[PDB]
Amino acid sequence: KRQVASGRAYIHASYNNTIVTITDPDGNPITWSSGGVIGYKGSRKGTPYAAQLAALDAAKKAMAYGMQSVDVIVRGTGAGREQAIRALQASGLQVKSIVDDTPVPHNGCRPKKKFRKAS
Amino acid sequence: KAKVKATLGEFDLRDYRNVEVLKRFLSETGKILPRRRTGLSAKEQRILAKTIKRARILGLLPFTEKLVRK
Amino acid sequence: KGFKDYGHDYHPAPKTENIKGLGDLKPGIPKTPKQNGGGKRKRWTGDKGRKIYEWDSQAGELEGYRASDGQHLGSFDPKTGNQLKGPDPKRNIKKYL
Amino acid sequence: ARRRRAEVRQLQPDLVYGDVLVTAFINKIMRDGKKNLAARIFYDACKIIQEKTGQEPLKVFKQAVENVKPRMEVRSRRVGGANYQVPMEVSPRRQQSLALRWLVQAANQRPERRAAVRIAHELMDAAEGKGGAVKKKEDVERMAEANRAYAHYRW
RNA sequence: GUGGGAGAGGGUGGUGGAAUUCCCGGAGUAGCGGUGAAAUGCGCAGAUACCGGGAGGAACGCCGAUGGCGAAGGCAGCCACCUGGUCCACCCGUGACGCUGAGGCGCGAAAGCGUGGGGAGCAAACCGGAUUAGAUACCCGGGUAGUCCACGCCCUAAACGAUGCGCGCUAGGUCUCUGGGUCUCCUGGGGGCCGAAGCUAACGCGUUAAGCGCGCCGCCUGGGGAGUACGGCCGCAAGGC
RNA sequence: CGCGGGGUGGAGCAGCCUGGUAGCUCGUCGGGCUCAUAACCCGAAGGUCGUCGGUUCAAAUCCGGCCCCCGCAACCA
RNA sequence: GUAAAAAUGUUCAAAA
Ligand SMILES: [Mg+2]
Ligand SMILES: [Mg+2]
Ligand SMILES: [Mg+2]
Ligand SMILES: [Mg+2]
Ligand SMILES: [Mg+2]
Ligand SMILES: [Mg+2]
Ligand SMILES: [Mg+2]
Ligand SMILES: [Mg+2]
Ligand SMILES: [Mg+2]
Ligand SMILES: [Mg+2]
Ligand SMILES: [Mg+2]
Ligand SMILES: [Mg+2]
Ligand SMILES: [Mg+2]
Ligand SMILES: [Mg+2]
Ligand SMILES: [Mg+2]
Ligand SMILES: [Mg+2]
Ligand SMILES: [Mg+2]
Ligand SMILES: [Mg+2]
Ligand SMILES: [Mg+2]
Ligand SMILES: [Mg+2]
Ligand SMILES: [Mg+2]
Ligand SMILES: [Mg+2]
Ligand SMILES: [Mg+2]
Ligand SMILES: [Mg+2]
Ligand SMILES: [Mg+2]
Ligand SMILES: [Mg+2]
Ligand SMILES: [Mg+2]
Ligand SMILES: [Mg+2]
Ligand SMILES: [Mg+2]
Ligand SMILES: [Mg+2]
Ligand SMILES: [Mg+2]
Ligand SMILES: [Mg+2]
Ligand SMILES: [Mg+2]
Ligand SMILES: [Mg+2]
Ligand SMILES: [Mg+2]
Ligand SMILES: [Mg+2]
Ligand SMILES: [Mg+2]
Ligand SMILES: [Mg+2]
Ligand SMILES: [Mg+2]
Ligand SMILES: [Mg+2]
Ligand SMILES: [Mg+2]
Ligand SMILES: [Mg+2]
Ligand SMILES: [Mg+2]
Ligand SMILES: [Mg+2]
Ligand SMILES: [Mg+2]
Ligand SMILES: [Mg+2]
Ligand SMILES: [Mg+2]
Ligand SMILES: [Mg+2]
Ligand SMILES: [Mg+2]
Ligand SMILES: [Mg+2]
Ligand SMILES: [Mg+2]
Ligand SMILES: [Mg+2]
Ligand SMILES: [Mg+2]
Ligand SMILES: [Mg+2]
Ligand SMILES: [Mg+2]
Ligand SMILES: [Mg+2]
Ligand SMILES: [Mg+2]
Ligand SMILES: [Mg+2]
Ligand SMILES: [Mg+2]
Ligand SMILES: [Mg+2]
Ligand SMILES: [Mg+2]
Ligand SMILES: [Mg+2]
Ligand SMILES: [Mg+2]
Ligand SMILES: [Mg+2]
Ligand SMILES: [Mg+2]
Ligand SMILES: [Mg+2]
Ligand SMILES: [Mg+2]
Ligand SMILES: [Mg+2]
Repeated sequence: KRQVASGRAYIHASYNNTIVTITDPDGNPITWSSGGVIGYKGSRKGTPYAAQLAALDAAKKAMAYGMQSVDVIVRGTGAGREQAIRALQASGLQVKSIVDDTPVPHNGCRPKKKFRKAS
Repeated sequence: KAKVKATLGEFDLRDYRNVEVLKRFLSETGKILPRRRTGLSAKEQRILAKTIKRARILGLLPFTEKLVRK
Repeated sequence: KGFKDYGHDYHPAPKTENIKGLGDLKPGIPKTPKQNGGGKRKRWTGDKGRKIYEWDSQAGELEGYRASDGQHLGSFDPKTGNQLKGPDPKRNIKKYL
Repeated sequence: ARRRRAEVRQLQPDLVYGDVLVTAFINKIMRDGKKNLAARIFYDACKIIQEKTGQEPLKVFKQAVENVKPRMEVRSRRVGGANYQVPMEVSPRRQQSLALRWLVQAANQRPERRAAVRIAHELMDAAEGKGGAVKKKEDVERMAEANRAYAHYRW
């Protein structure tokens, strides 16, 4: 319900889908979007094109609250991650900074099987 | 490229307190770098890490921060 | 009805003239190997004579393939001339004739 | 084919308007190797053009063809599983070939009677940007974009 | 004996951050999830994504390796304590005290068993969704023993280098870990590749032998039946010999 | 039997929260097209909105008679 | 480090 100049935008792209959520100087959401939000569904969400429209529709909404300079944090290896960053920069928003903070266990709890496959 | 071992004189690689001295072996995200980029030997790279870790425990050396700009 | 065995695990070819199942029975070669039979069954192209019979020894029965395509046409009792089956879609004898 | 890039056969320019683009159209109009009745009808149509259309029955042809050119088309592509029909750009001479074909078919699909009248009317409409083979182009393009997501499948 | 060396060797105690899940709080809205594509599933009772706080368990990313250690199984964040084996230098001590080893004794992955505790993630069994002719599977969504700790059993394995241990002798070349030193190299222990002579059925082995010899243990004698039956022994049982 | 919530494409079925908007999947038809099948993909028939009536340039909307199926406190000699 | 999905059927000799 506020309107901040500088903000933040998160990228989450799992091989199944890509979600982008725009926050503020603290990380408290302003709006978001992703594959399904756009109009796509199912497999056609992990798709890069999907990611594109998303990041756009994402910031496209952010405009309402007046967003301009916003860092960027990426999480994933999505078969459609770049388009997110791109579509962002190429928007009425200035990609004030791009960082990659994809979580990663320092070898902790056993993973599933589709992943444990590495041993 | 620039070998880490080079850029420094006679240092006590078992000095778990010399920030920069050690601070200059952690890739760009904290990853304790390989000999292929530090240039130490077997017995060195070893005693190095052992000490590099010690420093990480004391808030001196980081654990990881993911380099900026991607 | 059924088999009539004693110490033998296979039915012997009853040679003809006893086989009153079909007309004109007419003897023939020994061409098409046994189901690991030591050889080659007894055939009797026979009524028409554009028709062939090879013998089921385990079975007790002789089975009819056509003269032309060479397609299993039945199994019938040597005793009567009443068939015992359906035509098996899955075997051909004319590669042995 | 497997060896080389085939052979881009060349056309013998029109013998009344002269042009390697007005000739191909006469190939399609042609049935059973009758280059005769082919060309013939093409002009009988141009005549009807003049009739009402006080415009050059040469640009009314160039324009039409232009309005019916598939910018991008959707071509199938079996993937690691089910099959997907990928959207791609149509070769320049591929756009022509098709642009023409549909015109011919879209022509015979009309309720007219004299093949000339048909090949005539269609070309008018096709030039106006709203005909039968036109719908086809407006449509074949709709396919693309619709499957725009499968863009990362360009071969 | 003396003086030093390297190491994930073993046991006890303690400690760090990454991450997963659950709870709490804030912000925010129409989907998330998942596959070959889906569906079941979760979500307007506000999930996914993000931020902050807390609990709890398990494993230790980069270093890290054709790497090291141990008799084997097997061993990996960091820290201290208790403790084993081993390598080099010095030629100082004893003076054949050595090798092997039926039986016996100890150890012995994972799974499994008992008593008690712990339980985040994963996951036999089990329930769903898809696939299929079927699908008591593969793939997906759930999910309990178990995995984790203590004490006591179990005692098997492709427990594999499929190569018993010890001593001597028979070209080197190359790279690697660790020592000693009169540091383009000499010298000792160990880990690899290519390879003399030689052995070999060939494949390949070759100073780490499957080479050349001696000492001692173990085992083989056609495939199947069968590692079964019976007897005996051990085990809570499953089972093991 | 009394309040008072809605009927819509054959069916599932949003607007009425502040009056011009004929919404979409599945299903039906052709196609795209695949191994069959299937998600998908594009065009498309498929709603006088029960209707006598007030309201307006335009009424499904402001709203009256209750026509009917669901909900339906309770009552029932 | 990752091609979804597709089961199954037949049986002899020639050279010196
Ligand atoms: Mg997906
Ligand atoms: Mg280390
Ligand atoms: Mg057989
Ligand atoms: Mg140690
Ligand atoms: Mg401990
Ligand atoms: Mg510990
Ligand atoms: Mg945590
Ligand atoms: Mg749970
Ligand atoms: Mg909450
Ligand atoms: Mg539900
Ligand atoms: Mg609601
Ligand atoms: Mg609500
Ligand atoms: Mg954080
Ligand atoms: Mg948190
Ligand atoms: Mg050994
Ligand atoms: Mg091993
Ligand atoms: Mg020690
Ligand atoms: Mg020691
Ligand atoms: Mg010396
Ligand atoms: Mg001495
Ligand atoms: Mg001496
Ligand atoms: Mg001496
Ligand atoms: Mg003395
Ligand atoms: Mg003496
Ligand atoms: Mg003496
Ligand atoms: Mg014991
Ligand atoms: Mg054990
Ligand atoms: Mg265990
Ligand atoms: Mg237990
Ligand atoms: Mg019990
Ligand atoms: Mg228990
Ligand atoms: Mg639990
Ligand atoms: Mg519990
Ligand atoms: Mg699970
Ligand atoms: Mg399947
Ligand atoms: Mg199947
Ligand atoms: Mg099947
Ligand atoms: Mg199958
Ligand atoms: Mg599962
Ligand atoms: Mg599971
Ligand atoms: Mg059980
Ligand atoms: Mg049990
Ligand atoms: Mg237990
Ligand atoms: Mg044994
Ligand atoms: Mg021995
Ligand atoms: Mg040295
Ligand atoms: Mg050596
Ligand atoms: Mg060596
Ligand atoms: Mg030789
Ligand atoms: Mg030799
Ligand atoms: Mg060799
Ligand atoms: Mg050697
Ligand atoms: Mg050697
Ligand atoms: Mg070796
Ligand atoms: Mg024995
Ligand atoms: Mg025997
Ligand atoms: Mg025997
Ligand atoms: Mg056994
Ligand atoms: Mg017994
Ligand atoms: Mg007993
Ligand atoms: Mg028990
Ligand atoms: Mg027994
Ligand atoms: Mg698959
Ligand atoms: Mg099948
Ligand atoms: Mg079968
Ligand atoms: Mg069968
Ligand atoms: Mg066979
Ligand atoms: Mg001779």
